[PDB]
Amino acid sequence: HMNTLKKAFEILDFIVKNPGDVSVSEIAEKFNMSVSNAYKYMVVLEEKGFVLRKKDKRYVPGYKLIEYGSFVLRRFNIRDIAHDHLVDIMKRTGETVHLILKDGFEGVYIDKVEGEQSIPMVSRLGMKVDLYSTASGKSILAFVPEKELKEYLKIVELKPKTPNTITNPRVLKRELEKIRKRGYAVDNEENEIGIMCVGVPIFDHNGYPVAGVSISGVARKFTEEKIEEYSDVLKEKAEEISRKLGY
Amino acid sequence: MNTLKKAFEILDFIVKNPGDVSVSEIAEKFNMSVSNAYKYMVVLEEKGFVLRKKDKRYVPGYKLIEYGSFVLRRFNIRDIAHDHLVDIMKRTGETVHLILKDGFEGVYIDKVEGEQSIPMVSRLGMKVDLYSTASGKSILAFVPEKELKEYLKIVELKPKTPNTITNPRVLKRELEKIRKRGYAVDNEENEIGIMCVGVPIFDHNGYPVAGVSISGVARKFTEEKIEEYSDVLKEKAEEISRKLGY
Amino acid sequence: MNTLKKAFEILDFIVKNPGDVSVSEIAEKFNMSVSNAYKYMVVLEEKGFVLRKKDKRYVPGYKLIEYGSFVLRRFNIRDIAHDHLVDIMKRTGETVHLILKDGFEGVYIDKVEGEQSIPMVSRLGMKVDLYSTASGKSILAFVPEKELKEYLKIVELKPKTPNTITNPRVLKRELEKIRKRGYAVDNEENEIGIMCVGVPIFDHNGYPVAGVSISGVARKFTEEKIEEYSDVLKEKAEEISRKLGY
Amino acid sequence: HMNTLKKAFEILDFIVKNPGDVSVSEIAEKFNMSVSNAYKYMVVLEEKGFVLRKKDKRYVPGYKLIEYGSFVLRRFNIRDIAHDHLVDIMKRTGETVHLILKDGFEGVYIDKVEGEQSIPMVSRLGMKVDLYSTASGKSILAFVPEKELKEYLKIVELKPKTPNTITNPRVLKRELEKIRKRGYAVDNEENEIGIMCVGVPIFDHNGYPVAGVSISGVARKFTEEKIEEYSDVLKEKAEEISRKLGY
Ligand SMILES: [Zn+2]
Ligand SMILES: [Zn+2]
Ligand SMILES: [Zn+2]
Ligand SMILES: [Zn+2]
Repeated sequence: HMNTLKKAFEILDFIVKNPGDVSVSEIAEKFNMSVSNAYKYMVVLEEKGFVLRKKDKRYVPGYKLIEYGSFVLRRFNIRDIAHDHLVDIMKRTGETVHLILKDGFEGVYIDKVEGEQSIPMVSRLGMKVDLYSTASGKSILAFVPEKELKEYLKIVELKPKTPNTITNPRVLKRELEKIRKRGYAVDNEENEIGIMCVGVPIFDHNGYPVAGVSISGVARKFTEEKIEEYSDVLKEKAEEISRKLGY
Repeated sequence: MNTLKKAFEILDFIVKNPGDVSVSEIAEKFNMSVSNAYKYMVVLEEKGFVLRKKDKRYVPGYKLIEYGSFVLRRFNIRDIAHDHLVDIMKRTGETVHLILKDGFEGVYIDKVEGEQSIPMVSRLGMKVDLYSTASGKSILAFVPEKELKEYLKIVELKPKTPNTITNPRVLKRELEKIRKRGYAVDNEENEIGIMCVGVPIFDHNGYPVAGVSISGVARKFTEEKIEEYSDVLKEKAEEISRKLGY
Repeated sequence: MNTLKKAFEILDFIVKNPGDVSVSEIAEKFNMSVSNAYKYMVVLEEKGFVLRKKDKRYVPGYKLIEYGSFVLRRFNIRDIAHDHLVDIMKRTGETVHLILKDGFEGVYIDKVEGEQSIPMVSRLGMKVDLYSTASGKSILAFVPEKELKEYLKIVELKPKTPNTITNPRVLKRELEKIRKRGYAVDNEENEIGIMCVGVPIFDHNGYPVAGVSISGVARKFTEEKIEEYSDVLKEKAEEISRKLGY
Repeated sequence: HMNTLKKAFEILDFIVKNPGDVSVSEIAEKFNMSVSNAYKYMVVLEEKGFVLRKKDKRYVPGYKLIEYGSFVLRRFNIRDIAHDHLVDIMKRTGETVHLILKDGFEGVYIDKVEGEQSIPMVSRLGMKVDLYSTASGKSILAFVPEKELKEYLKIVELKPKTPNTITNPRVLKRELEKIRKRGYAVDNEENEIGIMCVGVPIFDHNGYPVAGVSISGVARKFTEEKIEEYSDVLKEKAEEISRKLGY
């Protein structure tokens, strides 16, 4: 029965993703329960700061979650070591910049600087990224010790998200080497259609690929020269950041 | 049924713990069987609020960032502060503004003016010079050392009025004064004939995300009105900032 | 106790009457004794909602202007429309914006984006090019003849995108199309990779005070999605405009 | 008893001048009456559009009053005949512009174009103006047939609003003539301290002073040359507008 816990986290997950607000009455009707017991969950969520109650007694998300996110981001020294180089990359390219943290066979958005114009990409901090269909991703898969690598191609599926999503490990391997060659990667609409990217890795103590920095924007912009320009500023900050990581 | 308590309580410990913790350690610390703690832990890991490392110890999960940013992105200080603003207008009768910080500029996110107050040209979604205003200067006074140093290194301090501070060094002094004063005053620095008293609104990290202020005809702003005015501002400003997690 | 009815009813007649009226005429028309009508009239004149001319005939009072402007000045279309906006987002899952007209520019007064929608750089209190957007073009389509002629005579139609209309004559055509179409569509005219469908919000005088729109990745905007999308917009737009007295 | 009418107009006057909103409960407590009878007034006010009821059942002013004001303003042809010249005067001076309608021994603000900066003046449409302590006012009192004039000085008090508010009819008369001379007036902080103005009249069919147009701003700006400049653009539009009034 103790999995009441589940119910709690379902109600909360709902208020966070809910556009606007919600009344005690509405949550009850939502999760088959009396207004009385809804108050059981809502009063604790409110007291803990996960939710804010309006003068009209309707509910809105609180600040707690915001504080929690910062605490977790606060655990990645790289974030503070890079943030400004990212803001600079955005001011010198005008393009959105991403920084993905390497976590196993997945990546996580740990920082993002929006560009001058909105781009048809759905990314946000905390979100996860496929290390194969993305530039900063392959850029990372192009330096993981061969051993670890070999296993990735062995485990991770390659469900093609777009007609350009590489689904063959022999091509992906060669692809990765090309990246080792140039020293960066390119996402020719392999992750999201309409969007292309350029990425470079970030090494740590023992030169392991612990991060990925990339420039993202609409396909139109990424020309041969543009690419050369982006990967240029990218590698420049990469090297500087990597240094801080004791490399 | 208030296990909801231990749940968020265990979640709070993990998020605020720099290192990690094992299920048994959570059990010992929060006084419960290893089987019950595995329950809180099985669900928190389930919803992604927690991550279990190879060595089995737990650390906070990525979902907290996902939720954090998603919430911050749609948080509305205006919907939260408005009534306080209206209130500020009931105890002073002078128009009131709320300014949001947008880098090195401020945005007017709300304004409560009374029938008796001065009609102002300022309107929602209008830029605010951070250096020539009380709310803006209040925001500057608390900005992080490095950022303020930067502000002064890039922003042009135009002479819009005879009183406008135009010397970065003279301004930094003003801020250090405001910083210690607790509030700022616009002595016809933004506009001629108009004065303002402004305080900052802090977020949970203590960052000056915005400022509230009172604007009126210069004359009305006497040493005693200002002290009177400011006090009202902070009072309502603490409430707002507290609701932001401060 | 519903004499409150005849009162505003008599007030309504006077305000909407181009000429004047005497107490006896109000009595005859609204079926009452000359003494009772003098009562409604004594109070309306009292509160200044009515003025008695030298020839004794009555005409509307200056207070109606005083109240009118005081109310207009603080009317908040955003507080009025917001929930509708949230609603627009529940039936389309695509971010939604509300744009206020500020002369020849538009101001973003609100935006409801969903977890599934495209993260947009646009934010409250940000300028909107009226010629390169769906909400903005919707506002143009209904602007008063003389004003639009003027708009085209002073505004620079920059080529921000390959699709942006830059020919005043070509634009006026688009508007006449939108005017008759009932809504507007931003075919990657504002930004590349993004499309929008937008309708106007009218005030009581039929003036396009603002516009609501749906924004999403260009691809998603198919002939059927657009028709689907627009319909939702007007539905919610009529409600808003109706609450503005339209 | 029928003066329930009074109560109605007191409640309404209150919601209009009330910052924020009000609940049925609050109005009742405000005007000593049961929530039940408050609904009597609030339901009609709502049905007539004078008030708007929120989802939270709290009340906010409606659009009706806005519509009513326009209808009354709609009765002064001069308004539409001048409005643009006013917008032009503001764009060519950067100063706030006013247009007061002559109504007996008082004036009424019938149009106003705000300037680039907020000025310490409290003016709004519909408001009334003393025809003696204001520029557009004296500018009008400088052309009213002497007969009518003589009576004004005879009736209207001159309660000095500021150390510069003329309280002597002999000085006011001479003052007025100076105005007839120059062809315009000047408010050296005679109406409001901190504020100075420059005004010119607007004549009708039989050349009667039916209106007043003026430029308003902080005292600092009104220099000998500035004044000359303002009264220049002022008289220019005046003449043009007056023409339309069949003059
Ligand atoms: Zn990428
Ligand atoms: Zn200020
Ligand atoms: Zn658009
Ligand atoms: Zn004046």
